[PDB]
Amino acid sequence: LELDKWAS
Amino acid sequence: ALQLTQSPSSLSASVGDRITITCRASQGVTSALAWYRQKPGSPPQLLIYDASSLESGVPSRFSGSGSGTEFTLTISTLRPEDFATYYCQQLHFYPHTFGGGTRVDVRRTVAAPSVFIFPPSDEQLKSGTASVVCLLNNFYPREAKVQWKVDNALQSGNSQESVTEQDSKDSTYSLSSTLTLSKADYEKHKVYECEVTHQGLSSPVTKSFNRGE
Amino acid sequence: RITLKESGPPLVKPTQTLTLTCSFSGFSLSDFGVGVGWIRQPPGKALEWLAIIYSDDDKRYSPSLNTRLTITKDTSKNQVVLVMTRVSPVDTATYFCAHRRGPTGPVNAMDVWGQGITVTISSTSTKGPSVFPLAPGTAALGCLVKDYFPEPVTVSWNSGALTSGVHTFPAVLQSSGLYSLSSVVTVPSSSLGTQTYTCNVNHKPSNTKVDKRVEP
Repeated sequence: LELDKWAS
Repeated sequence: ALQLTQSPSSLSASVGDRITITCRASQGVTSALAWYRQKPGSPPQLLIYDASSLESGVPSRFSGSGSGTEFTLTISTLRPEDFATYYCQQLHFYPHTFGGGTRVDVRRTVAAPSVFIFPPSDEQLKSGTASVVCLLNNFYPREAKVQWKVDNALQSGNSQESVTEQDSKDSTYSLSSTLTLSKADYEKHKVYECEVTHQGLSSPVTKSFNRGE
Repeated sequence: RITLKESGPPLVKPTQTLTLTCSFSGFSLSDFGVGVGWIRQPPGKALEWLAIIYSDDDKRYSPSLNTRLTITKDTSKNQVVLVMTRVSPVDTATYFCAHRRGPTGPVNAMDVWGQGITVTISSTSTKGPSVFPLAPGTAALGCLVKDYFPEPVTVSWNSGALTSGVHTFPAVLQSSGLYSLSSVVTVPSSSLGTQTYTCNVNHKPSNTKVDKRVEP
């Protein structure tokens, strides 16, 4: 599942 | 993808009540979860962002907590404007998922529906089809089940229904179900029956009529 | 502050392409990290995420609709466009575009939403309704307003003189692509032989007006 643009 | 489960899906309460609803995620979404309130006919409105931060302008009665896979939204004291549908959304993974929503309505004593069945009209009958409708009037709670039977055969796939909004004065719901048949089929059967299952009915109610009688 | 408004066609034919536009003000697509998303809601259903596009132009679509969706942005117009191909009746819903703050923590939410534009997918043409009677100490009677397009229709009883006991239900979009709704009113049995009941139906879209007297 890919992480949101700001998850990092 | 990521499954967000909201519960309870439907909730009954009164002004001044304290309620807490939940949103469960199948995978951890850290704190990236938002809560919205949506009133009928209006777009969603942000209440809580990042799981626990009160959105500027939102009343202090609203609060959120949780992290990872568990989240809650609490309304310290229910107001009239809060009887609406609430949704949670996680923005940690793509796609951004919304929960199925929690429906908060006005609580009142249980009220069984008044049921009536209407045979199709002779005028409609020559247009080539027959619409027979069943009315469930002024009941509470909202959950109700209608089952159509023609000559005791359970009907499926040939009916549609719609429910009204909770009444502002008596807090009840009413439901309308329409069974649609071709005229030919209508003419080759006799008993038309509408069976209603509802909490306020100790046993399902059946309203029926015999075509041409 | 920030406001957004969806625009496009309210009616689309099955198979065709649905093009939606989100116009906004109070922010620009050149502010850092800012996003604009699209969310839809079928009648009486839950919200469904569709897609999102950002300032730097990356975008994401819902996995199930991604060979059918295309999101773009024109920054001199301050608009975002969503294109959905081969629509079908199940795509009938209200479409909302919303704003997502960029990093200044609170990027975790769609903070401002448009009012939404409701789009109906049907292959039918304007068509007035046929009005049928729904007939019989409390009694119920009504009118079945069937096969009309497009919404809406107005129903009153006794030219507005009768209001309490009335329940006009939400219309249902049938498999034929045409609408059907019922309006009922509950009245005293004893009134059935001395009081008259007439439902007044008006479907402006087709200039169709009908007054239907209902009896046992």
